[PDB]
Amino acid sequence: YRYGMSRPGSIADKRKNPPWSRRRPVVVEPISDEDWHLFCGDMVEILEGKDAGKQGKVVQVVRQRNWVVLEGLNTHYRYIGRTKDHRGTMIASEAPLLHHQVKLVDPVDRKPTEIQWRFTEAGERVRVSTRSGRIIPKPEFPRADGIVPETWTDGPKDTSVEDALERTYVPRLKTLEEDVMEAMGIQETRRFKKVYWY
Amino acid sequence: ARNVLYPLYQLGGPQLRVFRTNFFIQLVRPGTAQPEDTVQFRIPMEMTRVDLRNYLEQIYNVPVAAVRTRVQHGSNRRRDHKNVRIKKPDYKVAYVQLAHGQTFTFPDLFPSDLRCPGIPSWFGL
Amino acid sequence: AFVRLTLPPPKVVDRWNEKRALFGVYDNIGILGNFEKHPKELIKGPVWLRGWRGNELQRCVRKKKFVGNRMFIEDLHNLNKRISYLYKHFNRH
Amino acid sequence: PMPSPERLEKVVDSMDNVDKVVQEREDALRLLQTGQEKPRPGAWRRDIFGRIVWHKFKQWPIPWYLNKRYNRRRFFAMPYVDRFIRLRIEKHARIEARKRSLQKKKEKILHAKF
Amino acid sequence: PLHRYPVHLWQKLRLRQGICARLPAHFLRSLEEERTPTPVHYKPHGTKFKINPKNGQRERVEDVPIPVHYPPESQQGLWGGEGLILGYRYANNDKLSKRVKKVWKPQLFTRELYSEILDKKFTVTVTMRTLDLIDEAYGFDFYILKTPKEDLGSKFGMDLKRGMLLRLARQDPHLHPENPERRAAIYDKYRSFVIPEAEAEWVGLTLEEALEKQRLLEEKDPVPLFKVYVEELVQRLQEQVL
RNA sequence: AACUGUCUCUUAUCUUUAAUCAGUGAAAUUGACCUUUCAGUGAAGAGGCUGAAAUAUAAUAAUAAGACGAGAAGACCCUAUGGAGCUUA
RNA sequence: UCUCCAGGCAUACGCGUAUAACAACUCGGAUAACCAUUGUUAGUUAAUCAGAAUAGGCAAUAAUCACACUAUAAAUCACCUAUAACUUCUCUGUUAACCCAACACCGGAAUGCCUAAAGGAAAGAUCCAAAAAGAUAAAAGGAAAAGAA
RNA sequence: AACUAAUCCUAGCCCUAGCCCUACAAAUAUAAUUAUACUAUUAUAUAAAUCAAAACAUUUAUAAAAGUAUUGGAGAAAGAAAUUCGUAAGGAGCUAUAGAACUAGUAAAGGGAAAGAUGAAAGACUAAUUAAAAGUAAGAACAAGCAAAG
Repeated sequence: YRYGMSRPGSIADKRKNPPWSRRRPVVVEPISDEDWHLFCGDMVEILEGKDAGKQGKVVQVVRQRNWVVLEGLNTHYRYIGRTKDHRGTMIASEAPLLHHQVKLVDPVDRKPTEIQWRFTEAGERVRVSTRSGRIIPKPEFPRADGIVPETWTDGPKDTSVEDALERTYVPRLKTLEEDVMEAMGIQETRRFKKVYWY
Repeated sequence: ARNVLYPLYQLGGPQLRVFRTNFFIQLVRPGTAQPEDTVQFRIPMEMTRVDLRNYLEQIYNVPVAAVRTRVQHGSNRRRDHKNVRIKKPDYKVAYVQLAHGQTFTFPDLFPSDLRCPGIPSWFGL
Repeated sequence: AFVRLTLPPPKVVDRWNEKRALFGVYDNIGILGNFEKHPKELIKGPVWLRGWRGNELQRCVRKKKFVGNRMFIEDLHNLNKRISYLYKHFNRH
Repeated sequence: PMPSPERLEKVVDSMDNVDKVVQEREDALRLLQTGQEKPRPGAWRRDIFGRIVWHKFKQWPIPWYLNKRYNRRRFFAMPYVDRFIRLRIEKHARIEARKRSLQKKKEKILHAKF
Repeated sequence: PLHRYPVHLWQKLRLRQGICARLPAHFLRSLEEERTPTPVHYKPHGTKFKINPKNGQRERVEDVPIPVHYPPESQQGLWGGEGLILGYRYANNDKLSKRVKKVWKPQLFTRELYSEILDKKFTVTVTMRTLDLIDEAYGFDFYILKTPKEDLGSKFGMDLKRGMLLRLARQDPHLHPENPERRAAIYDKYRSFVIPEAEAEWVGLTLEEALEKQRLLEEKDPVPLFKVYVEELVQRLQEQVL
């Protein structure tokens, strides 16, 4: 299965990789989790490509193909809304960039500085530039659903914030089933006879 | 509760109590013509009609007068690209008649210029 | 038959790599080493044919002796049957 | 279409999270009082194929010795299974050999691609 | 591939690993040691030299043991090394005669023997050779104890040896009940075979029995983690008090 | 023996088939063939050789009497100081 | 609506969604139309239909409208005495033009009812060839009716 | 520039080296996969023959000494020793009729297949490439004849 820009399992992916397809597999150089340094929202400079030398923010990363996608960069032109009545409207369509085709940007100085992974006091891994050493903080990305947690307003069937955070568990030598009995006063005096497990 | 082990009963043994229920049921609009008080339900195949009667009476506080249940065979004719038969999951349809004179009705869910052709309109020339 | 419609990519091979460059080195170990180590001792490969050569039957028979106890039961039975055919061909024809 | 299908997934996640929390509390108390890591009695037993599999004990109204059917159930491996055991070991070795062959072919294309 | 160890070493590895290693050292030594049974039907070559064919010169010799079959009934009886010889015979003891399929049967019997140690008379399958050995052994009890397993050639006899050895080892009053004075004489008479109780238990035990016995010895009920934490908590608190 | 279209002795109608339109669509077969007649030659023997003769191209439609038709290890019978197998007292 | 045909309906067995509606008109039907094909969704409702305690004691006489009547071919747990238990309606099957015959096969396929009120269509069109096949008819004759040897 | 077709490179394999090894629920041996009693519960003989002896009968293998002596319907063949001696990932392999049967043990014992191909990107409308097999079309035939030769 060849990974493509289309999300795996999508209709385009199914056409891209039909069940009978046995194309010559494309080999992607394995990159370790520690080795990988590109994440969505990271400002990076394109080493080579259509928009080489233009710094952009990552929006999608297909780690399987070592592909980093920059919105509005490495862009070719395609037609949206092509129909019988109308020819269609040209729009910007991005193309994937391989990991070696981009480099991270030092915030203070905008350059494609090579980086080395190192931990911090908190222990969180942070990329450090090999030259002009500096901490590149993890970029902030909005939630996929578009919901800002604080701005969210409770809808029907949604517990209020305080209710979820309230702690009522009291450590005791009783299970949920036993505790439920005490609260609701379930009492059973009948007893199963001896059972030979085997 | 489904896909769980129930205690074996012996003479004088404790009454069987299910404190947490894994049975999940779906109310379905009648495919066939049924009395209005009658309500159809799609229920797990391991559930008994008594369990449904207890389930509705206790969890949902619904009075039940009569219950009729049928098992619909899932078609296995369908085959995949490999010619392997695909079996539709079998489901149990339960016809429940309400008591206390209650009646049920399924709610209505989901209520260039022609004179100058071949020259793009962009051209002013 | 039909032939490729595309040309293969060009390939370049280095003839002075260490393996090719140092091929044959120490082949005179015996004469230059006082014959303490025979060049046959420098052979690395299947155990039953290190420093030894023979016909197919001899090679198969020697292979059975060297690794017969460490061979699979199925392989040993197959080897026994194969040896029978080899023995008859060479020793009767 | 079902409106807001994510709602069902969220509930299932909430329901699933509840069960593990309840199970965790039950598991902790069970271990303390009895030391058993499994709610149901069980043991490792050998089937007729020579494999070792966890056998969950069943409660019966009668004991095993007076349960002829339970005695009829086979928990013993026949003598001929020794050949199968050797085949299983050989099969595992063959799998590793095939695995190396699989890696080798992948390595070829890495050189070709790069 | 090729196995690093030959198939015969697989048995050795199994004995050297697992519950087999945990088996008692005394029992392991008894299993590991092998003693040849006394020859009865074949004799080793009296002379150590003979004429080599190819060179026509005197050479060292080798011995070919005759095949003798000991049926399991011997393991349930007390045979004095006698056994069934299965093979071919030349009629009239001349090679020129016909070859006849022959099964050679030693004369087998069932007889009763009195055991002083067990204070009981046991009716068992026996051969005439065993009876002479019993007389030579100065008593039936002596023969069972004195004779080794291979020469004894009897699982029941070894089992009898196990019981006799344990009886001697423990000085159990079961010997000659109601006659303590007589009991001491038997123990004194067979004092030579007194051994540790642990060793006597494992004498003559089969491999399957030994493995199960060792498993039963080492099987222990699961520890309630409440108790384990109680012991751990007390130890830490006791250490803290120090 | 009679009886009747079995026949003397055949005829007519109906149905099936037949012929035309449209749709769908095999099998045995197949060295390549620009695939004639007469006499000769030959192994009983010639569309293809020798010598005569005939001959716009392409198509289309009909029949199985004879060559005591062509043929096979089909059919039938018998033989062996032939083999081999079998039974034994 | 007309012309014409005359084994129909249940259960058993088997099959297992081939059922029905909708949407398709490519493939499958031994060609189409039309679907039995393709896709989607639905379906078969059961206290009544169907499937899923013990120990002793003690039993002569067929049926045939069972009476007469005979016969040979020889054909009938119960109930008593004790012991034991002590208030129940769930589960499962239910569709179909269906199955076994490589097939939408021509035949194979248990039982009950009944014989049309049930169930059906021989005509892809045109022509009216010959020949061939089946059926009907024969002037006069009658092997060139059913009787004898 | 034509239809039918054709094109491709990896799916993987193969041999040695190295290495032994000691790693969901639910239902089930009852009738396996049937949620609880029935009914006690269970494998394995010389390995043979085929085959060789041109049939067939005893018989027929499966470090040096040495294929020697011995053994053998002395024939097909079989075959020691004494006594010396012995430290410790690769392929002048295959690349979809090849290489494992394999993309796969998938589609009564048991038997056992067929096939795939764009590009960096399809969130660039899915790629091209080929007077390239036979088969056909573009463009039927013209007295005379192993179809050709001069």
